[PDB]
Amino acid sequence: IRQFRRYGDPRYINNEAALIRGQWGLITADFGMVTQSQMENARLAILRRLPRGSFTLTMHTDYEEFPVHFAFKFTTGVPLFEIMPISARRLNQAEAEGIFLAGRPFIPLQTVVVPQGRVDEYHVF
Amino acid sequence: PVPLRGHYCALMTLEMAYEIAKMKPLCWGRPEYPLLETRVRRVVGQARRMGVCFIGVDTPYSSPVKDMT
Amino acid sequence: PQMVMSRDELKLRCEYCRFEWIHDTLCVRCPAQPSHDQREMWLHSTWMWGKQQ
Amino acid sequence: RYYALPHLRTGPPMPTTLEQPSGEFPWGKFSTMVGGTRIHPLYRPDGFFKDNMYPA
Amino acid sequence: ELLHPLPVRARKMEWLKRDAVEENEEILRRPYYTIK
Amino acid sequence: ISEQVQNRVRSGKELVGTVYQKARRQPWAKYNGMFPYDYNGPARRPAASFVDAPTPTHNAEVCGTAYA
Amino acid sequence: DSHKLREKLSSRKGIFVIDVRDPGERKLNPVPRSVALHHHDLLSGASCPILPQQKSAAELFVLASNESRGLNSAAALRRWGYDSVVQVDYNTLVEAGYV
Amino acid sequence: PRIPGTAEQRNWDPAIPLFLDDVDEQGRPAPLRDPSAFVSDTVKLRDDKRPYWSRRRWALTDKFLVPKSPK
RNA sequence: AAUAUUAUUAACUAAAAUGUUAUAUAUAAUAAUCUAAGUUAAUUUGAAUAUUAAAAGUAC
Ligand SMILES: [Mg+2]
Ligand SMILES: [Zn+2]
Repeated sequence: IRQFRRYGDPRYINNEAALIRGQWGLITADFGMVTQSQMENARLAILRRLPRGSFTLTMHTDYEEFPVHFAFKFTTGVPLFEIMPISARRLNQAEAEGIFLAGRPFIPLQTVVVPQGRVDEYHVF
Repeated sequence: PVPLRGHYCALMTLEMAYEIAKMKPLCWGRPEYPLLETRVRRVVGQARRMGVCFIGVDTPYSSPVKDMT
Repeated sequence: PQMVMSRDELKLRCEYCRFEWIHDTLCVRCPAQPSHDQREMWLHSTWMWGKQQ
Repeated sequence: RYYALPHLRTGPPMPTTLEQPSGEFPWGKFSTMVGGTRIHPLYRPDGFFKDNMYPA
Repeated sequence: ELLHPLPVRARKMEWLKRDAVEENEEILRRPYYTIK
Repeated sequence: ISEQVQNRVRSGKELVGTVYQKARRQPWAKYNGMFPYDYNGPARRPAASFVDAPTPTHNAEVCGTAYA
Repeated sequence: DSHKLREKLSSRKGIFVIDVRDPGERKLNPVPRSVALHHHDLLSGASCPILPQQKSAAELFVLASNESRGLNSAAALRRWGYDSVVQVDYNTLVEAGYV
Repeated sequence: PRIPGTAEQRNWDPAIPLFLDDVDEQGRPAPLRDPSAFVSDTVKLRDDKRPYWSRRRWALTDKFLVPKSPK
């Protein structure tokens, strides 16, 4: 409540390499602040490119909102979206990245597409 | 196709698949080739692809015989 | 022609489309359907030092 | 307190049976032909409609 | 403000300052006495 | 060496002996621009030297044009 | 010491034994031909000029009570180029007639 | 002292050895019966470029990436 | 301590180790000669659609 300009500073690089439960995931590569509306735009743009018969888009919104207006302060490596399978459909990297490519522009900071399991942050970074 | 619906269409024995596959050879000059045991799978798998349920296969057991243990 | 930000953002959209060099600037020309033409954005073909950095 | 690694009593320095999966997307070098394929020109593949239609 | 880059030989001299400092600390890690 | 290797290896890609030449000469189409060796000069390589050459007897004498 | 015995008898003269050992027990035990060093005085490199000049030709005996500092001082010595180092405790060189 | 350097130098510099007496420096004693094998220092001088002279390798080497300047 | 107030500045003559510039810039390697058809036009959605309308994609 009534937090100062220096609070929840995203600028540090985190030690937590996230674990993405979904088959694919979209992960924050830099520091920044993201508006909710931007993530909604991203979500809709991604849902345009998904085969809704085999797939479900999971958005991680549970992070704190910080006053500016309320937005998110994102550290490197924080997961955003998850492509979760309802069936045996196994995407390639080109396909998954082609899917997240729609929603990348709306997000103001750089993002990486990461495959199922734990982020291998030697390869990502 | 099954995931499109979520239920199989009609049951079929592999007995019937042979008499379907008997009819399509590669060359009528030589009926034996290609061999049934192989090319039957094309029929089985296409029926599969159609959504046909099967007996020999995709269910554990073989259709009951009255007279034998 | 539309100017792409860099060489990576440059794709061949059609069957007849080609990579060509405009004086050290890499570009894409289609003899059919000219709306497919892409330039890499870079310095003018003629530039001095004070005039262009 | 100072912190230091234990010695090696047994087994290899880099985990062999315990390998983490490597995090790249596993595209074979020969399955996607891009680079790192050093193939002798005698052994050149996939010419089936160009020069490997008229072999040897 | 600082506008134009540092020239190369300046930072070469700075590197020389670094290993001069190091040359000092090696001396400092030598023993207090010597048994002869 | 490489062009000689190109010559004495078989013609499978391009036409030998024929006057067509599928790959047409287009010098103007290629890269026009200067490389860093166009500014800083040709890259330095070790000067080609003669080791253990015998001493030059007749260094005072002049070589005759050898057409004879 | 069916090997060590003839090694230390008459094979050469000697001052060959560096004992890194507590000052308390080197009065109790004492081996009176050994140079009494301190194990810190070895590792540090403050003993180098009295240690023999040719690094390869030498073989030195570390006389230690606790074997852990025998193992420490071995490394201390091979840091300065002494590779052949034999660790001996007190009772060992009793049977060798060295005391 | 028989210990080179002051305390400030000791807890600055990982060159001066630990002067621990009766224990091994690194955990418990090593068994008596090569870091560079897995550590890669290979400096790649020229950055490998993208094959515009081949049509298939151009699109197969595609990098899906959006340039973003920091805000 | 005792008292009084308050809202960069180069003797002279020489010596002297620290100013100059590392400018943006990467090419060669595609014009690219050769070929009959055959589970199969799978099935669904659709008026139609046969690899390339949508759906579904580990049948062979
Ligand atoms: Mg269709
Ligand atoms: Zn085009």
